[PDB]
Amino acid sequence: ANIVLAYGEWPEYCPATAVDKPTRPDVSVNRFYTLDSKMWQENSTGWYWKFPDVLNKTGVFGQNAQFHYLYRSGFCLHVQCNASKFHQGALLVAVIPEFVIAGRGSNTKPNEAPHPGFTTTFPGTTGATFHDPYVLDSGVPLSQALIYPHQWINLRTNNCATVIVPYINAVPFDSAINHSNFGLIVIPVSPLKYSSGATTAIPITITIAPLNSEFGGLRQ
Amino acid sequence: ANIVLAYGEWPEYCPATAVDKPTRPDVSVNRFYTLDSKMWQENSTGWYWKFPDVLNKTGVFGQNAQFHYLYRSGFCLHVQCNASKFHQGALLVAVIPEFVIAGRGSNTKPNEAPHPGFTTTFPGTTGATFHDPYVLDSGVPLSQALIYPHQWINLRTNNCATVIVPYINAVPFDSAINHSNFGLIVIPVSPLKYSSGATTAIPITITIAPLNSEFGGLRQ
Amino acid sequence: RCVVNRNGVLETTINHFFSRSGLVGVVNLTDGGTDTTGYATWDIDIMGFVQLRRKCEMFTYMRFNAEFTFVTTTKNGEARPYMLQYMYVPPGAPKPTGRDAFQWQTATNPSVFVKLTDPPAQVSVPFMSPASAYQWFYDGYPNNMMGTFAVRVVSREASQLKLQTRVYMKLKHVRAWVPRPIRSQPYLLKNFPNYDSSKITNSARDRSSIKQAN
Amino acid sequence: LETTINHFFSRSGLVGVVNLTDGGTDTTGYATWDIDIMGFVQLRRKCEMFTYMRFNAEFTFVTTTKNGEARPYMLQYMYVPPGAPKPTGRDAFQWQTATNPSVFVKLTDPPAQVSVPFMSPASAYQWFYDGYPNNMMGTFAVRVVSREASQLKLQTRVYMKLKHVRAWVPRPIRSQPYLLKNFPNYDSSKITNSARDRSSIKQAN
Amino acid sequence: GIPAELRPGTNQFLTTDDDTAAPILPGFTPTPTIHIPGEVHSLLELCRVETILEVNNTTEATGLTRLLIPVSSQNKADELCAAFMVDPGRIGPWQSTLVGQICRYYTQWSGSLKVTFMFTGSFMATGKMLVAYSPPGSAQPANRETAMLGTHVIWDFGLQSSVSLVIPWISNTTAGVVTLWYQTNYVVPPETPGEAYIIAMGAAQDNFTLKICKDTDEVTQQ
Amino acid sequence: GIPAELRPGTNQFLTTDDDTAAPILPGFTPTPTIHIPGEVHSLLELCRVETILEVNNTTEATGLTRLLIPVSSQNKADELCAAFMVDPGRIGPWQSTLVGQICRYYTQWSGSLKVTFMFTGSFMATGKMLVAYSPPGSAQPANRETAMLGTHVIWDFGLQSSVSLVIPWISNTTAGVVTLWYQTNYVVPPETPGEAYIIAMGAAQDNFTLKICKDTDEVTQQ
Amino acid sequence: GIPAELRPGTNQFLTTDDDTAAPILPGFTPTPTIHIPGEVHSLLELCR
Amino acid sequence: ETAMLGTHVIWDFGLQSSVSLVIPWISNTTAGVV
Repeated sequence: ANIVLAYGEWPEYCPATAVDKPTRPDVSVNRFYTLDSKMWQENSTGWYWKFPDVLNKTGVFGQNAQFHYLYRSGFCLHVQCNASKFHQGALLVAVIPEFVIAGRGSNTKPNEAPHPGFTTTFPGTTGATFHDPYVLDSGVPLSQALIYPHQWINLRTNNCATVIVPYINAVPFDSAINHSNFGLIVIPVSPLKYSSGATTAIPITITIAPLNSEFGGLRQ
Repeated sequence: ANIVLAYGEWPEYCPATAVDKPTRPDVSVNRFYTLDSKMWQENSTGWYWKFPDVLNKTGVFGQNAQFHYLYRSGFCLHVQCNASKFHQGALLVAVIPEFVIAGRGSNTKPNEAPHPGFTTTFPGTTGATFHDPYVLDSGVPLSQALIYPHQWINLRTNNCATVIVPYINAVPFDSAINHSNFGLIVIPVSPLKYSSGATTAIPITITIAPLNSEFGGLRQ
Repeated sequence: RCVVNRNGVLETTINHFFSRSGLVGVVNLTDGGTDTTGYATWDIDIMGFVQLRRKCEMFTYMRFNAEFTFVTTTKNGEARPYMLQYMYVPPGAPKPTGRDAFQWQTATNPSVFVKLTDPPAQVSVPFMSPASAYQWFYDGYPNNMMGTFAVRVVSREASQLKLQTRVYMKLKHVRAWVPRPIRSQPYLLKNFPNYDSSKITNSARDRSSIKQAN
Repeated sequence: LETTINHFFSRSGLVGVVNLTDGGTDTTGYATWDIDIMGFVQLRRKCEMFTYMRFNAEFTFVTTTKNGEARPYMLQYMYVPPGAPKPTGRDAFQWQTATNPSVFVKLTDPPAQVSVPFMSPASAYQWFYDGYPNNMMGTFAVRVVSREASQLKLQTRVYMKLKHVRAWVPRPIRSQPYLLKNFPNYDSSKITNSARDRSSIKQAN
Repeated sequence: GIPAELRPGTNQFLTTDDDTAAPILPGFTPTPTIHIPGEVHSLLELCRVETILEVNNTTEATGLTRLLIPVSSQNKADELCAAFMVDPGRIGPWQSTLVGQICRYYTQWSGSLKVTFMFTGSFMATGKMLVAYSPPGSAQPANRETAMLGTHVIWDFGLQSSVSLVIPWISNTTAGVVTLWYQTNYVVPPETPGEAYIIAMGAAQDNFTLKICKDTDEVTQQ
Repeated sequence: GIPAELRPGTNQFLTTDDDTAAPILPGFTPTPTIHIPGEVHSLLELCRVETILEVNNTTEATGLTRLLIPVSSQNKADELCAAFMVDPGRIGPWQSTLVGQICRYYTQWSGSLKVTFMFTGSFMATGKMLVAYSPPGSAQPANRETAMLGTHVIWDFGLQSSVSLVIPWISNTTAGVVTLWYQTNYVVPPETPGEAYIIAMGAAQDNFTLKICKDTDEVTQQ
Repeated sequence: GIPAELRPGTNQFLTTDDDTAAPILPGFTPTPTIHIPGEVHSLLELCR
Repeated sequence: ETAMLGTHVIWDFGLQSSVSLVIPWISNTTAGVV
């Protein structure tokens, strides 16, 4: 297996000037949180996830990230896409720091222009599909989206990908609720094809390991 | 025999940052290409040759210089002029880097003024005769044309001349078709004289040796 | 020609990529009578023009000092020797509300007193962010980043000219982090990367066939 | 010391004259000037003596008015590198372009002075190019910085000085007069002799 | 009280001058830096990244399908799959890539390139392709035996799944053509689609260097 | 904050000032130099080259035949073949040479010269010539025995084929006359033309030095 | 007589400039200091 | 100019008076033209 390390750095702890030492669970949060499978089809567009609000409703990590105030962690992403040997296609999986969803419209007035809702900017544990995957729903072309840490999931070579991504932020601590740090994007660059009689949809499974988590400022 | 070395330097190879190493034939191009003899008479004016398009139609050097893209070579010129001991006259043989043929006319408008044709700028293997040898067909007097590497062929002292000329250019590689590098000029400063009953014309023979040739970028 | 030699490796650094004195803002002053405008403020934002915005949306984090050069002309062009006050308002300090208000006499707002006949004004502003680097792409939910910039004509009574100042910005000591692709769709707003769903411009102009060399 | 090539070329000489008008209805406004040292026939005869040359340049800008008086107006000089587009209007977007280095100087100031380095893709300049293939050094524009339009006509003189000059492959000095700017065309009829006539060969005239 | 003189160049504001200025806030210390991963130092680190070329930039094409080279089995043999140029700073397939967008800010570039192909198709489908570089000065080759005499790689689908073609040298001052031919045929077993795609990517090398900075022209508004 | 004063000479633009200027492009590195053969360092290397003098500059002469001294056999004996001055910066035979064109840019010159003759004629034709330098202050000699008392070389055609006459010293501040006399006769065998030519060339020496630069006046237009 | 040039920023009066000025009274020595107890050096001593 | 590309000697009358041309290899099994 090939492991792509995001920007050549491993997630490590904070070396801050807070006397209240940030806690380290190490036990109930360093487990493989497995999201639901996405049903990739012929007319699919892609999917994106916002990470520090993907796991805010799930178990010990969600409870210890909602009831704290300061947050810092790295991630180990692992994406399986298990298809048969008669299907064909390609996926592009890539992480993007500060992935801002743009609004689609043709209005230039400030409070008249459209803006994405809460279920579009912060999808949750179920993700969200692209409307225009050619511009990443941000006005930025995906042809040069290989500048990010990325892998190709080609259905004739392998079926898995893995991305170890550290904490990328200007401040070493941040609220895990009011700020999504980075997003995951899977895009079917080459569409899915299959002869008649095969499975008409391929599942995509994602598991996440919160490496090196740190929480601060416990409150009700 | 007296050998004049052009500007005191020998033709040597290139010490460029191209990974595709330029080829070196060394076998079928380092041979004495002998041009046709020129029939020098009483009312003659002179002759000039453009070298990297003199040998573009002749044999291995022409084939390997037309179907390549980058070119660099020195030259060994050798000019015989064999006359009897009763003829008299003098020739001036000289090489000129970047010998630009001017146009003869009295027009000052840009696209109305005359310009030399393709058979005047690039004569080929048969050379071309001067129209006004006093100004070298360039508006520059030939009385001070001794600033170039040159010899005198005086018909009472010797009958031969030789010029070893290196590669003179601002870029170490150049197209051998779209740019003539330097020209050879022979001029009868003193005219030919002979008593009645002698040979009314003297032949002039030129042989060329392409020393230290380098070719690059082979294409169809 | 045929460039066989290798080029230079100094014009591709980020510091050279950003450091150059470029025009960043244009401020119009009027100094009228009945309509007591008098002053003209200008908030500092390097995303003003669409030429440096495309170069600074190439990177996620940036850190730089700034040099500001103030070139003030009149309407026709002649420069009469009038005194001018430029004033830098730090982030958090209130903006001046009048031509003769008390925000101009405030000692903690650094001012520059320079005439029209003088060489143009030139100041340097350091890194003034509470974080470790600037960031234009903020993904989340939460005003001002660098400071406000005002200017007035120092006089007891009111002058009868209208000025026109050009704020030329140069960057220095720039550092960048986390590169990101270059935006191909045109702009619609100033603070938002909104493109148009209809009429998506292709990032490569069309040709006739796939088997040609157009 | 006065016979070296560096001394032979380095001296502040006049190389170009640019006329500005800054009119009304006819919105000319600006006045560009391409950089070519072959403009006058006095440095062209000195630079056609050599085949290859390599030098830095110093440009000095002396702007006067029609009558001669210097009123304190702001002026923008702009250097356009080879490849960058020329400005098309008095208030076009080529003036606000950040990569075109400008000089802001007044009429009452000392004259402007800039330095331009060796900006050729080859190793040296060459005026005599024997073969088949536009621009060499860069374009040079100038306008009057103002919101509205002024009512003066200027007249700038671009004085060029050379520095750090090196030469290669000398060639003879041209005796025939010039006919064009970019071509060494002489006249077939009326060939001027390079030595003025005397009476006899056996005298000392 | 030293004597001094003022020379020409006095009181002028040069754009590209490297001159200090008086700071507005003296003694103000900024926020100390931390270790933010992913620091860039020069633009040559942004040119060396592989980037999908838009080789299918012709018309009647949707948004994403402009990034794919179509391959099928009803295409006879010894045919021409595709062809495209190798000139970053120019309108074409190299306009959607990153090295093309970077080399438009600068007016001169030099060095070698690298064009990497990747076959998006089924596992059971094999077949050969002839990728062929033709250096500048030559037109597009008309036959496959003319292309196999230039620079070529015979890349099959069975063993290799991603071929890479190095472009030896390109300057800024026709520029050379990369053709992609149909060596044998697209053979396919039953219960498998006989229609696949090829993603073409491209980047610079360590030889790639740029000179003379200038503004771009992708922006229309001001 | 050092105190300073501005002295006269402030804000003036001197032409021949050796003063630096702010560069337009900072950090721009130019193209590196290569070894181009034939580099010149001073103009004394262009003065030391032999150059055909135009000694036949009289009228009724065509373009090229102005560079030749005519010699014939129907010229009696002890006659005067030719005569010319030895003053580079002046109208005459030294105007077509290179040292004359170079010494016109400068207003003072000094040092020795060298005038080299070359006989373009048949191999079988011999005869002597009397080349004679007469220093400044003297007029052109009238007889050959008056010339053989000054500076002279008796140059024959049989043994020597190219004589050289050194000019000891000429300043800028009549200037001295080089005469060429008919010592014996132009003897010639049958079946051989009794009409030949002499090419005269001239150059400077290591003693030649120039001072006070100035513009030339060969150009009429501006 | 050294050559010099005047750059932008000339003849401006910056507020927060750390620049010396010519003293009005030269050679005037002030009254020597004594030990007055209760000297403050920074405002962090007034916050605690 | 087609002949000067094959094997050739430019033999003048002044210096040389007897040139010699070596024939590299001929077998028994058109045969080459001088």
